[PDB]
Amino acid sequence: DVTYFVQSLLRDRNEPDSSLKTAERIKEECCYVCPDIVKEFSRFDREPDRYLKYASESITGHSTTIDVGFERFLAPEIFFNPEIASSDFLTPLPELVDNVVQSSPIDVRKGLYKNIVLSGGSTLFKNFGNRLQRDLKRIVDERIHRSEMLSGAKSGGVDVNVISHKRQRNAVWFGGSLLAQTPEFGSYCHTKADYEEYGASIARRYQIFGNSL
Amino acid sequence: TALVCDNGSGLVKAGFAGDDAPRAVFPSIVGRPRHQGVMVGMGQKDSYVGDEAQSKRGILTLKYPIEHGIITNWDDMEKIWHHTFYNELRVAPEEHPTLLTEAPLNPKANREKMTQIMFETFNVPAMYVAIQAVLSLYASGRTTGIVLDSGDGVTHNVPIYEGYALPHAIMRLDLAGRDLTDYLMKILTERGYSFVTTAEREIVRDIKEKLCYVALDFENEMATAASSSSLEKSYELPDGQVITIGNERFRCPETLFQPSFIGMESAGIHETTYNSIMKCDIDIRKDLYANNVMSGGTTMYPGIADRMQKEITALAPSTMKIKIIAPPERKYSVWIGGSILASLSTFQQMWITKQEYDEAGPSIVHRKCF
Ligand SMILES: Nc1ncnc2c1ncn2[C@@H]1O[C@H](COP(=O)(O)OP(=O)(O)O)[C@@H](O)[C@H]1O
Ligand SMILES: [Mg+2]
Repeated sequence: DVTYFVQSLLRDRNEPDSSLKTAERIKEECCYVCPDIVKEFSRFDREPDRYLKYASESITGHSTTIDVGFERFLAPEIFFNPEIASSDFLTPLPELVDNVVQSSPIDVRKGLYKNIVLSGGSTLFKNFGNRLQRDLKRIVDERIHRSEMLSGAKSGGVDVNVISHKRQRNAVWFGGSLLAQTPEFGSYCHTKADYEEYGASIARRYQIFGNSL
Repeated sequence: TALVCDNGSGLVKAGFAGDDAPRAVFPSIVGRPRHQGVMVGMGQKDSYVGDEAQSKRGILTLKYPIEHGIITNWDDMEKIWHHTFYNELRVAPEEHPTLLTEAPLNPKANREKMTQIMFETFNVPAMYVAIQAVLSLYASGRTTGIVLDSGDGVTHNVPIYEGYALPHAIMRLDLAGRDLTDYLMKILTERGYSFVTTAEREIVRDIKEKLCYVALDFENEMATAASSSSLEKSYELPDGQVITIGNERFRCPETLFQPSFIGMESAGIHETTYNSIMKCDIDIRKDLYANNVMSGGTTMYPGIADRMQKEITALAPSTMKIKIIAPPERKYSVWIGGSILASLSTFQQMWITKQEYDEAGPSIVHRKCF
């Protein structure tokens, strides 16, 4: 969806190339997460080398050059303002992570904020974990201070830590590898002997959610 | 001296026996004016033939009196033969015997009218009608071979072994350089170029023979053309407009290997060559594979001998050499072969003399010629 947004902005400027691979490569290389898009639009007036030039080769095998502009910051903003991307989803990622931890049981909330692990390729934007941490720390401390101001006593607070790590790009595969190495692993699998008795219904029940029956 | 006239569907090749190339090569065309002749004097005629029709073509409706090796317009064919003898060779046809040519599996009426016109209007003393691909084997200097001949109107395979043709194994395909020219007119429209007058068909015929070639692997050349500028070449129209063209350079000739490009059900020229060898007796096939002789202008594409060798090596069993024989003069080899046959000291009993025509009528030709 951030590629379709980059592609749509190249296409609005009528740039020489707006193929999907060129919009993808402009995310991986040119895009980053800013603090605030009206300040960053203003920085693209104040400082001239904020606009990059990207060299792309066409499907029929010739060179092109693309000016890359405000999509550098406005396209990663899709996570922090999803009203840019969609009519149907509205809650920004720092508020959405707050809703996960505040719906979760009270005794685990420090642990869930103390270790916010990032995963999957689309978390790799420059400054992404820092924008998530600062905006979630703002939400969390404003909620704690509403309580300190009613009670007349300072809290211990909570540390919000967003964690970017060397295996973040493929964390699901590296976890799957680490968990399948366990001596017990073959006992958690469906065996084909289970499938010979019960068929594909053996896999139907939800693992993650609470089931009725 | 005898005359040799190879009545091609697209070009006349004509000359004398014992010469090493045709004296006359010109379009097998009659043109008539299609516009208002407002100006008196100035050298006009009601009709034009060959190179005159080709030079004046902007003002003429051109047509060929030959369709698929059959004469469809005899009054225009008389004008082409008259131009051949009196204008282009500059001979009285009453003084010289004439060797003519046709494709195998033609209508018998084609050969009857062609012998009748030659005795009864050109007053020729003696004449003969050879099979074009039997003449191409004389030019090659061979007694055995399978000859793929493809001209303007027909493609045909005739296998010959030790001087005997196998008439049941002869294959004919009414697809050659006219069908490739018309398919190039079709696919030039998808690049945005419209060619529709019979004069514009002659421009596309010239684009075909300066720019088209046979791809050794078609599906790899399609991928190469879809991903490169290096395939593309340019041509100057008579207008000084420059066209540019790409995969259409090898899609046009690939119709010989895929006749379904023009909506034909036929097998390709590699399959009909192999089917013709496989209709022959099992002992002769080894020497036919080693002597695949190519002839006529539709065999002149760059890379066609190499694709033909690749494809027939993929049909045949791997233990014997497939050799495609593609002379640099193969565009004239039917006429060269007629010059040899009419010059051979053993052939002078085989002419139809007018004395035989005077008692038998035009049906004489079916018992004097193969
Ligand atoms: N160099 C060439 N490359 C491709 N096509 C050619 C070439 N030279 C001639 N042709 C084509 O072959 C035909 C002329 O060859 P020719 O053997 O003289 O045919 P025909 O005897 O039947 O008149 C025409 O259809 C012409 O378009
Ligand atoms: Mg011919």
